[PDB]
Amino acid sequence: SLTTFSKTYKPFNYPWAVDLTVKHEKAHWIEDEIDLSEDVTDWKNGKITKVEKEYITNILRLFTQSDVAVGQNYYDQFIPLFKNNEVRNMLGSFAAREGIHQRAYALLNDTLGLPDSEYHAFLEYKAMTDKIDFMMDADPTTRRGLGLCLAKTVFNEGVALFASFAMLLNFQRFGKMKGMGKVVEWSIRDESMHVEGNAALFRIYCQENPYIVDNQFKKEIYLMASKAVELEDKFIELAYELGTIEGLKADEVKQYIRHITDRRLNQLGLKEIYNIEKNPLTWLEWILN
Amino acid sequence: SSLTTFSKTYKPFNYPWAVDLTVKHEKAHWIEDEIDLSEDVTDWKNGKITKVEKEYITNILRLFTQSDVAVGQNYYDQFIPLFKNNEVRNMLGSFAAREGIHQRAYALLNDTLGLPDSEYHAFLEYKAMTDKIDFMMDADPTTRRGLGLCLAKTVFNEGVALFASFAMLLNFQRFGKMKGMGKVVEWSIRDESMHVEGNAALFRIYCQENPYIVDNQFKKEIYLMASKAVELEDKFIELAYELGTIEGLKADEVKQYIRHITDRRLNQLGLKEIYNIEKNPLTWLEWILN
Ligand SMILES: [Cl-]
Repeated sequence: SLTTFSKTYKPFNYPWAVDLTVKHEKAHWIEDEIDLSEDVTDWKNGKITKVEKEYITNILRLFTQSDVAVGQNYYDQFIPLFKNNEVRNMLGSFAAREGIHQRAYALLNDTLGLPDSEYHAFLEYKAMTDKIDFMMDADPTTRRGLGLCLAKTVFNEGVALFASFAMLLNFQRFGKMKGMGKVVEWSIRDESMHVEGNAALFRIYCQENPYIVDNQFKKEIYLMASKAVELEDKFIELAYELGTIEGLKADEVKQYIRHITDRRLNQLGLKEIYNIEKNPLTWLEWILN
Repeated sequence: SSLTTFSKTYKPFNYPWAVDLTVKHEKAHWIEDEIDLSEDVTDWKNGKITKVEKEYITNILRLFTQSDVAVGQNYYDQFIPLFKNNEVRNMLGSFAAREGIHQRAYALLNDTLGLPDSEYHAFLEYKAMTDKIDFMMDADPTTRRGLGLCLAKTVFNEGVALFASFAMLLNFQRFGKMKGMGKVVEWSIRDESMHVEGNAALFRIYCQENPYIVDNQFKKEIYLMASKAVELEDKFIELAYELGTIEGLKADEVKQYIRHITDRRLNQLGLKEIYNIEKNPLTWLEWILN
């Protein structure tokens, strides 16, 4: 099973986990390899407006002040229980990659000379995130609760902060802040693989423990998806209080968040609940693949 | 606050050396698919590798693939659950992920050389002695004292254990043979050297933060770990040289090399040397490890 130490390296019980780990290691990147020189001149020489600067400043402050505990759910919920070698090394590889993201955002903060502060426009989004997480009452000690923890991680990595990612990518859409866009783009490429792995693990985990997939179990996951959309909606509401974004309207970001939330439910093996046919931000589709 | 408490903010760092070492460790990232093994295949088929040299490599690789099947076990089950400090945890998690690349690299060597699987190899007594010692060791990370000893033990596992087989595998590229395999071993040791540096630094910091665990009996248990590590490599060397001789490599200098780096690891843990081998006996191996 997923929860037992491997007897030998081969044959693989979960070959897809090896293949995805190999693909994830090939996408390895480090924060120091990204050219930020043009972002600095973009920032100093008035190419970034005063309102665009507050958006970037407040989003990066939200990034550096949230999810400070890198890989917490990998190290404390999934890795202790999934002892199978190929699955454990997948999860360990995902968790290590999250550390690169945290260093990348810290290097963006410092390269742009952003001042330290505890306050930003999105404190209500962070507090709403912590409240939602407290009410989920994530219990990995039961087979049923571990399944729900896996589904929750798919929304954390595949929906949470994606509204902020679209806003940061709005700059590289027009040739501005391209180094920051590369950080976000490669972060999204990582999270897409993490979502793919955690969702596949979720589907396999439900087959191996079929008595956890009850009528309320599925309903609780649909609630998770709708709570993630409600959370991203709150981010969008707070973000547009700062001013407008060139070529990007609040209503279409909310539709894009609903579109990718339906993708995550499909990846978990559940049905769509918003039925947004096309992603309204087609300039992003290359980065979302 | 301490090594065992979650960080409140990312910066300032409580343990900046751990971030710096993680950054340096991630810059050394490599994947098994990037090493060229084509010339190792021709070396193997076209008689450049003698019958005795094939038995050395075949048996060592079988020992590698059949042991440490659970990658990062001590990281994931002993240290990461307890070291909650962000920068230290991400360091250990980064080390643990890198061990998965080593396992895939050695499996790729096996498959590229078309080596047959069987369960028997020449070092079964060495592996059994290793597993017996660890099983009758009581690795106990749940106590303040035992966690320090767990850290010292990992430093000998990663910095001493199997280094005799590493010298034998690296002896081939010295003569222009099995160079792709040589890269695998060399890049694996470059990783392990960083893991040893981090785990040893963590051990020293952990002893400062829990100073009352450092008694006479505590150090004696660590010095025994060192002497048992040398005894294990000694059994490996005795078993390996029963297969024949190695061109340019004598058993006694391999035994001196193991005693030399065992003293290096004790110094890295902050303890005193017990073998006093002044110079590295294998100057060609220190050079390729830079
Ligand atoms: Cl249960």
